Amino acid sequence: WELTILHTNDVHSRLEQTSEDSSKCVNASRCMGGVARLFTKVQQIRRAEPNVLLLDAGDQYQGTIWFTVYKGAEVAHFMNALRYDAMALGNHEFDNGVEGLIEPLLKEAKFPILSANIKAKGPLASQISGLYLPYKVLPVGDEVVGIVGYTSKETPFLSNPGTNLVFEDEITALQPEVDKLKTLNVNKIIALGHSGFEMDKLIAQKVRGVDVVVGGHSNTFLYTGNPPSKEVPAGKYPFIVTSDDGRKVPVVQAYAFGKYLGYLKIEFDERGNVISSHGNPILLNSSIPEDPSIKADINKWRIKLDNYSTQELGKTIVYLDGSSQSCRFRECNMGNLICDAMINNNLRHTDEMFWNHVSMCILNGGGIRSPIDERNNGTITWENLAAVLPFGGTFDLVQLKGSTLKKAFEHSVHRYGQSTGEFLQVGGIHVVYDLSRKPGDRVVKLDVLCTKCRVPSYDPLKMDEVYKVILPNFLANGGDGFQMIKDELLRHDSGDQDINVVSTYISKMKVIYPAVEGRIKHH
Amino acid sequence: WELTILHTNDVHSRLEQTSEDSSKCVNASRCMGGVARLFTKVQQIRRAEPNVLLLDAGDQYQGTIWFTVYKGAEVAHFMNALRYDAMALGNHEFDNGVEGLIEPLLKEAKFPILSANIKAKGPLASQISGLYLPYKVLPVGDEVVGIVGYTSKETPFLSNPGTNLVFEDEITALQPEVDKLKTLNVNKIIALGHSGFEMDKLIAQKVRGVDVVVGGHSNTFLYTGNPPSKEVPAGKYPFIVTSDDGRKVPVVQAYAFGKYLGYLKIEFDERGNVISSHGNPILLNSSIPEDPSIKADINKWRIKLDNYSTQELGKTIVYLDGSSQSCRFRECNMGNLICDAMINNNLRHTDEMFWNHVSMCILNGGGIRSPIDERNNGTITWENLAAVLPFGGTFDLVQLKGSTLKKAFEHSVHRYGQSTGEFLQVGGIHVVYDLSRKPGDRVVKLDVLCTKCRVPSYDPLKMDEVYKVILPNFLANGGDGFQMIKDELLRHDSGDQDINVVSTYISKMKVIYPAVEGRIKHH
Amino acid sequence: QIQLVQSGAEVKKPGASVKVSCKASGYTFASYNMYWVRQAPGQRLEWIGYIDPYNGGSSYNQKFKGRVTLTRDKSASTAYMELSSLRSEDTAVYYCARGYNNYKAWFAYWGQGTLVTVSSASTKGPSVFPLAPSSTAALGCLVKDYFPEPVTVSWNSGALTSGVHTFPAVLQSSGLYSLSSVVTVPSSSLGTQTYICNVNHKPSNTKVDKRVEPK
Amino acid sequence: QIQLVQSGAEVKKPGASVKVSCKASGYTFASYNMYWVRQAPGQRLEWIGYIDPYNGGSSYNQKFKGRVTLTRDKSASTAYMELSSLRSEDTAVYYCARGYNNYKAWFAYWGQGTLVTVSSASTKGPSVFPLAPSSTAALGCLVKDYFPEPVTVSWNSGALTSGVHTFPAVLQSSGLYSLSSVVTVPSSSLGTQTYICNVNHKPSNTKVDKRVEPK
Amino acid sequence: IQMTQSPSSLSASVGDRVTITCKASQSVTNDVAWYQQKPGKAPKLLIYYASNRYTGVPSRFSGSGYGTDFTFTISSLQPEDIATYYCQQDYSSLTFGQGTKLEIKRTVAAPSVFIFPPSDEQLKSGTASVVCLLNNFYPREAKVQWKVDNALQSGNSQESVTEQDSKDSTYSLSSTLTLSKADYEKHKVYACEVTHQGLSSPVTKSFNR
Amino acid sequence: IQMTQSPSSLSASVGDRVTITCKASQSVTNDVAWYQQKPGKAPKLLIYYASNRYTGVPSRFSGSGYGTDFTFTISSLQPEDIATYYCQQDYSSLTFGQGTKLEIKRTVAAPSVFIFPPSDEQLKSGTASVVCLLNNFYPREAKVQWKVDNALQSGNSQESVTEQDSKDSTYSLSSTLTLSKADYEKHKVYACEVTHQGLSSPVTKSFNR
Ligand SMILES: *[C@@H]1O[C@H](CO)[C@@H](O)[C@H](O)[C@H]1NC(C)=O
Ligand SMILES: *[C@@H]1O[C@H](CO)[C@@H](O)[C@H](O)[C@H]1NC(C)=O
Ligand SMILES: [Zn+2]
Ligand SMILES: [Zn+2]
Ligand SMILES: [Zn+2]
Ligand SMILES: [Zn+2]
Repeated sequence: WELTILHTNDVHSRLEQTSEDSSKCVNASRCMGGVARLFTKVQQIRRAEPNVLLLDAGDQYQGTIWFTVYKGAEVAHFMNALRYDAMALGNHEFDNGVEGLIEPLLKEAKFPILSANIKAKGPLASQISGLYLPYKVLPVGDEVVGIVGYTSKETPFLSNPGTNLVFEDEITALQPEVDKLKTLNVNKIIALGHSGFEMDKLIAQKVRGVDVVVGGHSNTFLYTGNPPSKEVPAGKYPFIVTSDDGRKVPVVQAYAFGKYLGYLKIEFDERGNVISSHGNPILLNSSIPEDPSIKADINKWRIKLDNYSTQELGKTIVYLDGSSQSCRFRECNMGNLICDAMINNNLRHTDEMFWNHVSMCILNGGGIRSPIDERNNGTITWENLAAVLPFGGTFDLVQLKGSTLKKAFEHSVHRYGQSTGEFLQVGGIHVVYDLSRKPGDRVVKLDVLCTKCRVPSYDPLKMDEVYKVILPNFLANGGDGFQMIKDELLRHDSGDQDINVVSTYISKMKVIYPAVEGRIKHH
Repeated sequence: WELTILHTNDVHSRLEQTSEDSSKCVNASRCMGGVARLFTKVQQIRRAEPNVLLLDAGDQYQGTIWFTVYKGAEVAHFMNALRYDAMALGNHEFDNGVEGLIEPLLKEAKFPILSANIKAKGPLASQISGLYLPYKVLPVGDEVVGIVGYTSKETPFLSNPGTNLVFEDEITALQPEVDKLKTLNVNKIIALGHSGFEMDKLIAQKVRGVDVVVGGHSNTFLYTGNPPSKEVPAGKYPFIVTSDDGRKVPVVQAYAFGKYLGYLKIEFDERGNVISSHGNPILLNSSIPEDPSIKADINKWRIKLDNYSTQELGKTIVYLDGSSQSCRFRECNMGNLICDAMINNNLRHTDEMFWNHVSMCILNGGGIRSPIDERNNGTITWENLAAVLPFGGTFDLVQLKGSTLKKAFEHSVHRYGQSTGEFLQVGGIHVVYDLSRKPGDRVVKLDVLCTKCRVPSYDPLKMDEVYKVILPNFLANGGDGFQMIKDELLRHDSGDQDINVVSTYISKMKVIYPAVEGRIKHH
Repeated sequence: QIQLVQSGAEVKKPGASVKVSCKASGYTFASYNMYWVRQAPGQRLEWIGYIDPYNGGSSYNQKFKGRVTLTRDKSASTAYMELSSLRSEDTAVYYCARGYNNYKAWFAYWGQGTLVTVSSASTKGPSVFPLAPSSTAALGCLVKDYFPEPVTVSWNSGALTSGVHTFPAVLQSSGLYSLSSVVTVPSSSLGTQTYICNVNHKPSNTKVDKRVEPK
Repeated sequence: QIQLVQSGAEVKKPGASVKVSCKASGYTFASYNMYWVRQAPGQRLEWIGYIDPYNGGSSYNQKFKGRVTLTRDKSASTAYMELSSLRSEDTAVYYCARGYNNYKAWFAYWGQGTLVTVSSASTKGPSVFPLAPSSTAALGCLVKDYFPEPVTVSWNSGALTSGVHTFPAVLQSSGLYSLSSVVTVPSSSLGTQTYICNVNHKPSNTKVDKRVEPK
Repeated sequence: IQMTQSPSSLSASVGDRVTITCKASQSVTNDVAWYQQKPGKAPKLLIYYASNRYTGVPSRFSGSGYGTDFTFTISSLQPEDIATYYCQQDYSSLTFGQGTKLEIKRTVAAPSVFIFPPSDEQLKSGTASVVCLLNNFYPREAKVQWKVDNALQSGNSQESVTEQDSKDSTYSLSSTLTLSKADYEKHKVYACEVTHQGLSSPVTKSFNR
Repeated sequence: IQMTQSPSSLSASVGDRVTITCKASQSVTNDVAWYQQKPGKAPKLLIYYASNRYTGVPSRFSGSGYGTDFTFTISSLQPEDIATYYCQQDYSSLTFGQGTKLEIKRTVAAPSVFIFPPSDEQLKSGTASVVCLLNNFYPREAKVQWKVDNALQSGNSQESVTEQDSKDSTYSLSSTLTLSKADYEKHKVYACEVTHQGLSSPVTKSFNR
């Protein structure tokens, strides 16, 4: 018995076709993805293959002005139109709180929405009851396939789920559900979830009964053979894990932003055991035409978005690199741009002995969501910017001791290599890491720009000295695991809205050209 | 027989009292120097001491709007009003060519102007004949004192003397003149000149017959005891040289910009031998009142200058460090601003592949002639700027091979420590020096900003690669000894006027705050 | 508060068509599928079909292939159910229903129902007669000789609810229905309080208000 | 090209004052010191003083204790020299001069000079008589009995220069000067060429043109 | 897919645990729902996903089962539970069960009998309807017998019984004796004799034109 | 400071080396200048700083010396050099030399003698002036003697000699015999006898009223 697993993850409001880098589509002929093109491929597969399942591993929410305006109603509608069979909850599904998930996605979906490691409490228990499920047994031909969801244990620090949602460890929560499914005579079980390639590998290895793991979060690209685009594979497709009970469990992820469609053909024996697994993500390029009906629908919905696509903020003569492969790994010129705008906003004239009250900036790479292309006469529009900073947050002023900030830079890279959001971008700071060192001891050099000086220059960070830092409210609140900031900060003053601060600076500058200049160095 | 030598050098157009750092006087009560105050001190000394000589060791030409507008007529007039006894020619006295020296200064002076190592040729010989002299025997009481001039051998590379002036080696030219003076029964000889402290010591060491050396060029501050201002002494005042003929020869210099008045007491025996030497430069601070008659005169002359102070270009929140102690020794924030101004001017939107045709800038420190103070509500005027960039030059575009530019960076530091003008300020270049190394092999790291890239980032300099650099025409022409630039450049296109580039940049920016960020690093 | 309000009772001849309406309020009408089910006397709840009110696409129960047509007016937040070639077997209560969510058919929300009576018999209005108390006390109304069903009886515009017993209609031998609506009230209140039975019969447009008085 | 143009000859009684002017052109007048010197007959060039035209500050020769006052008119690029309590010893040619440079008094530039004649006597106009040739050939003019010294003789409005000998004036016993201006011309041109001597004497405003003819 | 409910009908006392079953012709996973239906009303959703209770439904209601065998329970039977319960599957298409009518056992309650004479307005049509009301009684087993004078009627009259009361848990019965105007205006004393478990002797209620 | 010029007066051939000296009372270092002055003109700067030649002055003019002893040389005497030369110091105050009149030695040239009778216009004033012209001669050493008829006059007559030249390098002499109208109108033949090195015998030129 052969099942075809079609899967997406981390679509992040990429409803329309995009450029190769996921930014706004300019030259349509070189454009990729979008729900209208995905529909065409999905329909073609359904016609050729007898047993098909279309799955989403979370993070459909947040990414472009589609989400800013439609707040999840476009997700429900277009996922229903593509006829998804199931969806696991990602972290960004809580960006607008529980209420923003329940309405509209949970109530409007025509497919089950899953987690299992999310437990509601207090008044929420009855309010969310039956709207999300730990698993769902789905009929596929003459057979049944159990799908069991999971969401990152880290979601309370990455999004806004609130206090009445408890995020249990994934492996601990999954084992009883899979065990229960086997007692209800379900022998083919898919683990669909949003926790990251490392966790997916652990689920495959530790949760007895899981036939195949379909993941997300880490934007992991896996491929068998020579890849078709700019993405570099982290491993083969599928990634084979050997379970503690001695079974070969395939692990799959389909990169992000609907560029690729995950495709995995599994051959199962009568007892529900995986005999073989093969496949590859399908590059959704201009060769695959967009569905005319879905395109007409996307266009109907695109009208309410157009009043933000106009007015030029300024120009850039350089490519603004807001790609996660860059910003979550090393110094990125978009990072330097946003930090330069952050410092520029806080220029306050007082005291002869201070050139300015604040010289330092820190920004997590997980906060930078998109690059901006310079090739359409270098124009930067509000829309272009709204894909980079979509969260509607503020850039705040904090008082931090040198030790707190040193701990912050250690956290920044404590698990470097997993494409996690905590990697810090900087302004008025020159940091040097030795990643070959043990976590908690990777910062080898940390120099900061002076404030109590007439000529600003870099001096080494002092542990007992209190420094003023411009930083997003998300980090000030202990987001991305920056608990030491929330706990040890000496003062916290809220500032201006994130997108406004960067638009104002782009407008003041008229023509920008940020470089990667050595603010962050490794070895 | 007792002699009191009063001396100035490198006044560089500071006719009016200035701020402690040489820049425009704001808070008059904390202001220093100026010809009106110098007059008062000089007049006081002449009344108390019987045998006084007031000498100037060159570089009265160029420095402020006073020279831009009066082109040497203010030098002649106010040096005549202070009754200088003699002046040696400095390298900056040729900034407006031979014609700019002959008129106004040479023809209007009421004192001898001297050199001895400058020989005129061709048509110039008769035109300049008797206007400058190798030496001048001056009556001082019942005695006579021979004053023999000298000017830096390097003047053809530092200024515009033209082709009909030959600059002989100082020691070779001085020996016959001193020898001649001794035959005319002149036993007390002063060597007054503009070659630098190192040369001044060599003159005192090698030229037989020199009783005292009064120098300039290197802006050398010598002091005995605890100094009265921010200047750090290079040695005691006077600095004593032991000649090759075994004689003790006092060597003096009085810093620069008329802040100090060099004061040296000498006692000679009947044979004209130095039997005693003491003294120290006098700090010309607000305690010494300005002469009312000279102040009324300066004010009459100041009216024609008020056009350059009538408009704010922009603001600075930081002190703009354009002091030679910083810009000729290490990375300075004024150097950074000018280079950033330089690259911003050359933004040409042509082609993809290149983000901009040029990313690199080089600026000799000797080209930065003043700091800008941020304490008068951060205002920058055309006047403020005209003291930083007074030469009326252009910022040109050149094509240099990596090797040519590596040689350029070696020349920048080949004799580091003498306060020479060839130290380079940069933009889009990250250089590292090991000054403990042999000259010509001091550059240890040289990374350059890319152009054929969409995201600018630093990569190591390739010797055989051709790079586009923004640079002053002075350097493009082989100035400050940058012969490898003139000789090896592949292309040269003249650009905009230096001062205009920087004001336009300040006006675009509105509020500037350049830092010292690590463009230049030592060990 | 998520309410579904249906068009009233219809009486149609065999062969005719019927169009039942369903007006949705309390939520975004176009965003959820609308179900149609029916309940025939002693026959069990039967699915008719569902419609996506965004595009008008529907899925129908095979039993009514080419007989039922599901439509909607988006601007009016109304879903229509049209059943043609009416058979006597279509005499049922027609319901529109919506799910707790758009995934499963767990009908948390229902319309009041619409009785469709398929008959060739002629529609007749009831004759309302009072049931006077004989000297705690009972009085009522006799809703005699009417066709078809239903008939609705209220006591004092609908506010008198206690002690009210509106008996099920009985089919006579004439092919007409006879109904009785009775109420138990204190004997002490017979010479002060008034009792009016409000009989409505939509198919014949009969609206009779009868005064019940002694002896 | 640097020019210095002086006032014109003066005749003053002993005890009077005299003010000689010097107009400078070709350079910035206010930027260089202007010197004054005098040349008395057979008494050697004597320094009077110098002035800084910028502020009017002057250094004077001690000999002229008081008496001499040096001034200027900046707007007119003119320097003035006023000598008071005039003595017969002040009968000299007064010069204004400026050095090649402002350092030393190497007088590269000089004014034409101004003759000042100090006398208590009376101004008298000359009587011009012809010196007729007696039959290569010579003829002239006798400029007799004139007290004020400045006189000038031209032959035919000033362009006949060859063979002209205007003899130095001699003081007679009357206190009046007697001058002779003679010219050698070819004998052949006596009956085909004219000779007119033009005698000018500024202090008495005498302008006599005399025709010299034979016998 | 067919949904078969057994017990089909059942009676239980207040406070009892009531269990009703629904059998699916094939596996329906947990895709089962339960509804409560009262006479003139639409069904109310009680349980969905075989065991998940809908919003305000009381904790004494519960559901159980997976593929084929389904269960619904009332752990403390209340008079308000008087209804027909339906099971439903939404696995393949959509089918419902044929129902389970729930009735409650109560203590014996005697009917309060009333006689209503035909109105003068009814004597226009030419026929007379004389109704007998048996108000709030338990059980429903009740005998109504009409006497025109002393003659027992056994042709005319039609009975009608209300659904059990939601509060009281009693039944009400209406019997309507129909005669023509002439046949009615012939006899004098019309009686309605009532026999029930709550009545010691058959109670008769009469009137005379 | 006094500047003393010896030779004081000179005569030399075209084109002989001419050297003239200037002695300063004290040391003046090299603060000495030389000027050339022609009769009706202002002095021309020739040399400054003792040895430096001013612009446009010909290379045959030179100066030498340092403090006290100064020298001025014309290496090839030209007829245009006919002038008075002055030295000057600008060391202490400003003093000049008393001059050196330069005259040129030429070959002997005889004077062309002319006699002019008194004009009729002159006989109005009551006095008669009879002039004798001695045109272009060298040397200047010439004897003019008046004869009334034929008595030698030794009271009246006034001599006047022109400055040398620029081309010819000769002198011209004018002698004017003055008598009253009556004294003149008494005698007949008035003569002017001329004795010179160029004349073999004293040449006499006469006229008669
Ligand atoms: C789409 O991708 C496939 C796989 O790399 C490739 O063969 C095809 O040429 C691509 N089409 C376009 C239009 O780039
Ligand atoms: C001027 O400087 C001297 C030291 O040379 C110091 O004693 C004096 O106080 C200073 N005056 C002012 C006004 O700073
Ligand atoms: Zn994501
Ligand atoms: Zn995620
Ligand atoms: Zn200088
Ligand atoms: Zn210099």
